[PDB]
Amino acid sequence: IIGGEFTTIENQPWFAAIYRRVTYVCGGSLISPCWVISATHCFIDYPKKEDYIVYLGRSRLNSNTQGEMKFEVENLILHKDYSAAHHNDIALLKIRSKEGRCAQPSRTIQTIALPSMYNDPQFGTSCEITGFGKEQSTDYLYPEQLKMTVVKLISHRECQQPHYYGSEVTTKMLCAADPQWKTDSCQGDSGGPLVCSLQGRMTLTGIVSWGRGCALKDKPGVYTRVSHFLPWIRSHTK
Ligand SMILES: CCOC(=O)c1ccc2nc(N)sc2c1
Repeated sequence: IIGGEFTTIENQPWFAAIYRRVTYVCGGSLISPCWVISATHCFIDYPKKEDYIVYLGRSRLNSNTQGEMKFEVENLILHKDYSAAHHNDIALLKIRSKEGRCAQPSRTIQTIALPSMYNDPQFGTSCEITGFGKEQSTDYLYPEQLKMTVVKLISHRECQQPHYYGSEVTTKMLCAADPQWKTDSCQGDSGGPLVCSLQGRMTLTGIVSWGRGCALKDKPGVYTRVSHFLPWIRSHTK
């Protein structure tokens, strides 16, 4: 996350940290006790379950947070109509601990609700993104602390402009950005939550998916339009 501020898991009790062996991979969003939704592109190269470690209630990248839970990946469901721009960038991780249980709601652990089907906030709305991604594009390292910021929804017409992202953007993706392009998601923030308060309720509007650079003029971050995948989400979590 470029710019923004630092935070703790208490401000995104649903955000998940996914590792692999052990290095960070991507973020995730706990949408229910046993289910974490993230982005496919994050796992396509090592599509195997046995390698992933998921954490909930974790506020730091390489040190523990009092109260976090560690989970294995019972199942790694990747969308079948993927290419990557990146299409159907949506993944589902079934989580189970060595004790066999799913996630237990706590002060630093809670689930996030999905939107009403095909229902998205109007463009210009302020949503918040969360993650352990670079603070700057030249950084080699990722921040040790969890960060977050706010970005506004860009209409599909604006993001389609050849001088924006052209045809690469589809009705199934949302664009979001800072009017001055100073804050934004960056490498390391993929999969995680694009939360907007809609209808007066916090909802998972998108999943950090892709973008040309980080905080560059006319180059919004792109997010998987969650509201266009509920039957997929519903069927695959059954
Ligand atoms: C995880 C792969 O890292 C990137 O290369 C990368 C680059 C730009 C970008 N903009 C976003 N909203 S997510 C993102 C990821």
